Amino acid sequence: GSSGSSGAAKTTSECQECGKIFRHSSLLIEHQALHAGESGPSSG
Ligand SMILES: [Zn+2]
Repeated sequence: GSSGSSGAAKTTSECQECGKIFRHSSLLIEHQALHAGESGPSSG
């Protein structure tokens, strides 16, 4: 549960929607697409 929300002590392309770290943005770009559909938990 929201464990280690940092990665490897360095700015990475981690999905803030779920929390999946991706080497290069690209990887995350294709991953995010999967999300496109459901409604995210509006936090504010
Ligand atoms: Zn995601």
